[PDB]
Amino acid sequence: KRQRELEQQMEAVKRTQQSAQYVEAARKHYDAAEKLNIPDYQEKEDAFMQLVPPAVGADIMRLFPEKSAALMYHLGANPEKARQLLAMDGQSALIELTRLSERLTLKPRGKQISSAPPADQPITGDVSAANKDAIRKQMDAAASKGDVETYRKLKAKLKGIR
Amino acid sequence: NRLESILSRFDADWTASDEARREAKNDLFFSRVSQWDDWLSQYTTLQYRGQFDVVRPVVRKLVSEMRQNPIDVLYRPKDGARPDAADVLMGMYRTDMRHNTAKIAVNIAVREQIEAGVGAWRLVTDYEDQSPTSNNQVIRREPIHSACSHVIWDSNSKLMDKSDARHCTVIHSMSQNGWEDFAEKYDLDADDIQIAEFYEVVEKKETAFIYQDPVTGEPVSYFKRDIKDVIDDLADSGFIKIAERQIKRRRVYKSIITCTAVLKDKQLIAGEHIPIVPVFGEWGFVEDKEVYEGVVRLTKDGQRLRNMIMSFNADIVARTPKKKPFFWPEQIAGFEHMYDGNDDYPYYLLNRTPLAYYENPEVPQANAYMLEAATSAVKEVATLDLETYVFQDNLATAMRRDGEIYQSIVNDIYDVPRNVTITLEDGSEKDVQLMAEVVDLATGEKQVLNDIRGRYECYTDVGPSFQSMKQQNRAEILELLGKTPQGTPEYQLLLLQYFTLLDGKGVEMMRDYANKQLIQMGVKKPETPEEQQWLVEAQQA
Amino acid sequence: NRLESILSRFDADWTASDEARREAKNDLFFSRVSQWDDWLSQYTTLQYRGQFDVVRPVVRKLVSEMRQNPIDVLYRPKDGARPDAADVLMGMYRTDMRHNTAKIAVNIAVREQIEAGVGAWRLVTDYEDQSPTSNNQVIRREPIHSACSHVIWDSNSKLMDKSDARHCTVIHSMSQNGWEDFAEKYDLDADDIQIAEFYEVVEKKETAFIYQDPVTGEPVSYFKRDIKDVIDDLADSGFIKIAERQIKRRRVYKSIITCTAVLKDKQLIAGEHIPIVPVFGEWGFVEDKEVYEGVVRLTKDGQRLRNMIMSFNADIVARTPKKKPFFWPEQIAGFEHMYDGNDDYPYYLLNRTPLAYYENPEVPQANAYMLEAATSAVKEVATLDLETYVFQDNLATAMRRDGEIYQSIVNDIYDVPRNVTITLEDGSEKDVQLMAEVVDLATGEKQVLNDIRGRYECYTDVGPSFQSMKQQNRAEILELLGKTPQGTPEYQLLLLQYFTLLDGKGVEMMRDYANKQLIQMGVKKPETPEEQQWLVEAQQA
Repeated sequence: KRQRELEQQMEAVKRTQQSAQYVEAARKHYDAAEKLNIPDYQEKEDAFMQLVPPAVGADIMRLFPEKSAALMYHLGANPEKARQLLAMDGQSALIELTRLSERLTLKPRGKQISSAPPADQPITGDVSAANKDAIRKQMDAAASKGDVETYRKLKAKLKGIR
Repeated sequence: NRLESILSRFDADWTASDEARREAKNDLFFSRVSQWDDWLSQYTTLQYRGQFDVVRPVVRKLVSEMRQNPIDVLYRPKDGARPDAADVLMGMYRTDMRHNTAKIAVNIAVREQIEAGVGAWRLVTDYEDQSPTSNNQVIRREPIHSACSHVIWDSNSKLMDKSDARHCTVIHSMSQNGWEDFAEKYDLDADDIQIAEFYEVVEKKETAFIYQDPVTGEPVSYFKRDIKDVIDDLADSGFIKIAERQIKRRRVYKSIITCTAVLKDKQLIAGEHIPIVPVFGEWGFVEDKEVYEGVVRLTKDGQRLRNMIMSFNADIVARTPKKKPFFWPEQIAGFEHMYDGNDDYPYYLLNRTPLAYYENPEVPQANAYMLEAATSAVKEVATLDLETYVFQDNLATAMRRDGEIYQSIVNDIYDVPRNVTITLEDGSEKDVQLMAEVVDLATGEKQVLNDIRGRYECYTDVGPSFQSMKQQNRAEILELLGKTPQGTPEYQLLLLQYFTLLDGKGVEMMRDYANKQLIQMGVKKPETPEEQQWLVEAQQA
Repeated sequence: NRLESILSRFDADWTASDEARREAKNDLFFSRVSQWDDWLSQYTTLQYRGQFDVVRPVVRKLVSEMRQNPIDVLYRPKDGARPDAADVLMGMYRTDMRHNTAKIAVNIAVREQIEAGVGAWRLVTDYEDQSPTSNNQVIRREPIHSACSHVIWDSNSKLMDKSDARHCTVIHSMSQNGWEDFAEKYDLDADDIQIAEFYEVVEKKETAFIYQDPVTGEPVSYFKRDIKDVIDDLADSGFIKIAERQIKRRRVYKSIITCTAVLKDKQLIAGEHIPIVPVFGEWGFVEDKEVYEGVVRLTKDGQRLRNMIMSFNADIVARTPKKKPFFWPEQIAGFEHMYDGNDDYPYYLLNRTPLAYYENPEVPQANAYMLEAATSAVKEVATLDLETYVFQDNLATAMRRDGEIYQSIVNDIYDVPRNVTITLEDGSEKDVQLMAEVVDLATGEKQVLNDIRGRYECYTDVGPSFQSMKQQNRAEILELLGKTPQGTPEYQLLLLQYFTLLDGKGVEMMRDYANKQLIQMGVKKPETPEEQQWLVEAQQA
């Protein structure tokens, strides 16, 4: 809803360049927040810009729009460290803010190939001894029907396998 | 050289399966031709022979049992593909199940499974909308009568689906015209009648020698030659060797072979998996032999007992009740015209020289006992569960395997933009066009429609049928209304749902009114604009 | 030197388990080939060989009873592990149970358990989503058909789970060409065919010489050489010796040997436990030997008795009812065309020199009580409890060991960040990354989310099924509504709970409306932003 009211504010202003750049920076802010989808942050950023001068928040928008969400979450969630960063000078405050934004890191896609692939091998049987017994039983069946030629060929096949 | 290797493999599988083969031939001859075998024919003495079977009612009630519990196959969306493509694939699967030939194949195969154990229909594909312009193909299933006689599975495979098999043969004893048309619908008609279709799966197995680097490790060293091509690259890389994943590529091939002469077709392009899918009874290995069982042998022994006792009783009946006497030829030397049976004389005349008779056979009166002894055998050795679980769960396995084979065929076929009708759940048919993308709205970037082109897992969920679940829901909500105070909105909401769950042609207008109202107080979401206008005109009131 | 040691151990185990193997295979041959043992065909007088068994209905009832008793395996998060990782691990176990291969393996194991006593299926893992880019793998379970002879457990082990067993072999057969191709797939070929897959569990047994200081005791002097290295330190430490905690490191190893020739594979690593998990019937030790039972021994005796008495019946019936006379050849010296059976004359002739006949065997009618007594015994001694408690509790122990090996192997494989779908309770599928290294925004730590790798112990709770719990909850709550005054908020709360607890596609509209309502007055917490908006919109109203 806060994004919607800021959209209403941009439309009211449009109906200035600094406010524009600030509001697209805030739109990338909201895109990053929606990627995060942290609900308690929604109060965190606005309480932050209540605590800090609007110029500081605007510079945070400009220098890094999407990293702004993370840093304002850190500072609102920890208002004490936000107060100490406010007290200490602005340029080194930007240094600390950039260091904290880099502290969270991003896109760590080093390697995802494998981890000790074990001996994942299957097993197989062709039932050859069962095939010997099978030849024996076709021999038995051919004996019954008097199929002499098949009987003798089966006998030869049986005697050939050891 | 290929012919003799194929023949050797076929002969090996033939010998390996020959026991179950002869046994199933015996079973089918029992259950389809005559209940009496030669074994009893030599070991018997009665003369007037009659078989009054009672197995066929049993198999009818069984097949009814398999009919009353429909089995549905689902498609797991894998590779992160959208669930809707899987939904569409299930739609094609259902619209291919609703076709008449689908029931024909299913019923024939299941009936043969109940009697023999294996019915094993085969998938087929063909051209539709016969015209040179199009090349779209559909996928059907062809049942195999006496499949145990004309389906030869690979002996090495040890699977329910026999999908472990790399090959399988299908013999075809063809007449002269049979050979002619059988060949011509596929190949040349020159004749060398036992013809066969040796199906076969080729596969490509390698090592692929995956490598890793400071950057993410792309596939390196796909083959053995590749290592000899990267001798410096294997050593200079940040990571030398991590894994040796044996990726495999497999392809099925169909060959038309003949017993005497050379094969008529070498290999043929047809899908990815074997169109043949088997169905099994309670099947396993017992000292390493393929054994599958049905309901023919046990009920068969019972039937043999019952038929032999009834034929024995009939042999008892098949005789004249009149007594046959014993006397000398000189004892009736004067009286031969009387003892003929064609006349009735007052008194029996005998010369000077009180006689014996021939003892006609009599019922033991014990035959009753054994009669139902048999009866009981045949009518509850088979059954009694609510279903013979092994039969339908083997059927479910066959369904799912048919699912993967059908999915593979569809993936191998459906690329060209096509329009197909989807049979949704509740049998709601619907026409869904497959692809040709149509320019995107958000980006104008093709975005091929549906694109069932992918890789999904097929899985069945046997249980409550749609009709069964809807009837249960109707009964449940009826009980709810029976135990619900009136006036509360829940009462009327359940009323409307109940009218929604009813039948068609009868209560269609009340159901439509219920749907309209359900949408109008907002419980039911609108799917078509008329319902949206109804919602807005209701809410403004 | 290794091969003959392996062979000696295998032969010792084979000799130890020979009696169990032969009795189990005898029971299978009875149940699966012919119920008539060789002694029966020896000790018999019959001519009709019919097989009227009743074992199959009883086996069907038992297997149905086990099927209707689902078993879940749970993983205790040990060493202070998060409950979420354990929950995901049960989701993994669920999503590997519902696969058709696992269920089929379970069915085969249990049916051959109720038959012989042992099913002892086989785990397996393999590369999944075949591509050299990745190396991710899944784990499957395949059954061991006739495992009583193809699986040889360690003789020295004395567990139900055989975790004491450090070795077990798998028996296969090869043809010649089968031998060369099996070698080619794995190893080199030495021409000769029975194979053995002798597995190994080796362990490092040490004492670690745990040493303490004024500070908390860290592990010091892990080895005996270490003590020799700290001879000055042990006299320098505040405490010289307190305990000898025997820390151990064990690994399962895989080897392929053959009977005559040398082993094919020396050493291979796959997991840390033996994947083979066995199932047993009434198992125990009878005078210091492993014994496992089934429902086939006494029932086999009774079935043999029934079959032989019914064969008596059939053989008694199986002859001509006509009576065979005995007489001198001269008694009918002229009249031979009378006594043929080919014609029926009004009377029959006898010369000067009232005749004898052949005694026909007759049914005692005393057979009855034998038949029905044997029938009742074979139906009753087998089953009837609500379940054969030994069988399902043994199955529960088997599930526990199977899940143990599952946790071991999954810990052994799933170290790579992978994306796996979770089958939660009620089969709810959902796809989640393995660790999901995404960094905290409130803390800033990497905090891989699940990181399933750890050490969890298995514990199974057989009992109220989730569908069973749902149905009984529905019954209870509908009774409550029947005995509850209306109007009270608890009445409507129970109503909404019931509609939520109902089935899916049937009543999804009432269930969704009920969840909406329950979130709106705040009984249940909102879960998706529409629910929170609904709750706040109701609250402001």
